[PDB]
Amino acid sequence: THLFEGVGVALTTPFTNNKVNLEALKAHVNFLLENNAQAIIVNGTTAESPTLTTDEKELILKTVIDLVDKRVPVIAGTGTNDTEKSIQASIQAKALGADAIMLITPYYNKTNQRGLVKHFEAIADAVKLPVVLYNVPSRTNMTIEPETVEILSQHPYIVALKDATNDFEYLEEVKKRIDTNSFALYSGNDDNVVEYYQRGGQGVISVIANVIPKEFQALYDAQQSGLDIQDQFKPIGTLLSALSVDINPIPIKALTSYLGFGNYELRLPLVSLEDTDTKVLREAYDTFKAGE
Amino acid sequence: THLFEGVGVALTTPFTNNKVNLEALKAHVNFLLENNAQAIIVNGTTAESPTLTTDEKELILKTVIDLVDKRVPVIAGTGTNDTEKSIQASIQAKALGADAIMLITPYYNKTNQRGLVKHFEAIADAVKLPVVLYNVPSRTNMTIEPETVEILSQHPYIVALKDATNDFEYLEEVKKRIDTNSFALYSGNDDNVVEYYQRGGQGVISVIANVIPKEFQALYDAQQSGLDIQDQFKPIGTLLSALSVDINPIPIKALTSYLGFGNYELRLPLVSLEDTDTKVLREAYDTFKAGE
Ligand SMILES: [Cl-]
Ligand SMILES: [Cl-]
Repeated sequence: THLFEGVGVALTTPFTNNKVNLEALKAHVNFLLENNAQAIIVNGTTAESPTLTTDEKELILKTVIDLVDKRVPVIAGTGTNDTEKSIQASIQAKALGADAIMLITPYYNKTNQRGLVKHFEAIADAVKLPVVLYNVPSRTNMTIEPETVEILSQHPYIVALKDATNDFEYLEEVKKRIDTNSFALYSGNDDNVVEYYQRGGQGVISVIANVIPKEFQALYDAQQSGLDIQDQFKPIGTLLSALSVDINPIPIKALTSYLGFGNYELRLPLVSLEDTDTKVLREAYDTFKAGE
Repeated sequence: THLFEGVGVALTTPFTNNKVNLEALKAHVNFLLENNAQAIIVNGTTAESPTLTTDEKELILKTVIDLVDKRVPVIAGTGTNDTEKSIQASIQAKALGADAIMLITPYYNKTNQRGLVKHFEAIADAVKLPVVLYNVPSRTNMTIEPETVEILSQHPYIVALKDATNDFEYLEEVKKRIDTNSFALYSGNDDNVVEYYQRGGQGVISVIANVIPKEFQALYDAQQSGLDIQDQFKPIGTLLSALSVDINPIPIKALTSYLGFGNYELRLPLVSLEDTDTKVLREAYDTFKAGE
């Protein structure tokens, strides 16, 4: 059984005075649950994981696990570019009660495909918990080659790929090598979901679902029920275009804060949008909501 | 007024049974000093900094600082994609006696140009020690735009750039905006030094200088004296082509181990070359040394 199908949320971290705001975190998670999120991915890219302390990550994860209490899978981003540290974090996430972990490829150091196999298999072996691989070449400058995905999919605990390649030839090459019944493919790019779903993907791990979880999940459910969703996607597409103004999560946090979840604060080296851009983006959100 | 000119070494970390081998580290540093290295860059990309523990980094740095004892600048790689942690590491590097620190741009999270300014200035402000910026888009998928280099060069403690863009139009744009007397431009790609020196660069921070420091420094000194160094570079170019077989430092550690510094071991997620490739690269090194 897949961990989930449809829209998983790449959960943001709410800050107030550069401190994780647990009240806002809980309120945000409650909002996502109420609006049909299918999974919560915690301490990932959108959570600003590179700038969180270990104590913050563990606190956030435990808070989300306890609040969700089995309503949807809670998937802990634990992977870094250091295999040993990834092992430690993964084991601790399991101990806290995570349903799965997510492991990005290395970055900055990178590695070759043999190294990817050793890295991911070592962490999967240690944790003995479902593992979602995460491939995002735009951030890592490396990839999980389709042959490598095939090898990894045979590992008993490696069960899915968050595929942010935005490359549909890659998708087809992966599909011909894996079994979709036991190895899920989740888009890691909100922009491509219409085609990703049409081409047999299992869902998405989404940035924009932080603020429009209901509408974004409705897209998946609509196509699952046999609707065409090209027209339904259009206004979401317009909002995603507005969201492209800067590097995620700089823009999305303009919207989570707008909805009352934390202040509009990013931790260095990230920075907030300047006021004019913040206003335009919030107006785009308002326009989207008005148009429904 | 520059920390150094010519060849700085992007120092490797010698491992024996996955433990930093201090005896090999000291032997390697002594070899570099004996063979005209102009600076030693410690705990950078080539050192496998992403997989080293903080205790290991500090031990390595103190060991190098104490051994070198002011013979050449010891430049501590302390920058990460977390500004706060970069501040702590930089302050500690200063306390240990580093002459300068090196700060890569963020990666994985990345940031925008305003974020770069905040990130680098925050660390520079805290450490009050010469700072070498490090731009390597092939590992970070971001850059330090020429206008940003200009802004940063005005900071009293930001004194140089390790430029691994391999973009000579970029170099010319940077040169137009900075004062060469007070802001040094070091190549971060061994392959381009002939053109880099002739376009007015101050040197290189070098991977291949881990094993041929004397020959690589001789290029810089040769061109300094007014000689054209294109033909002199040719055999080094051939060795560099052999070194391109995999992602640094996977190949260079085949050669440092061959010279007796430490075993041929990389820490995960990196892996060693397979035996056939190890043999070919070592043969290329021997061919180069023969050929002198
Ligand atoms: Cl939030
Ligand atoms: Cl070494």
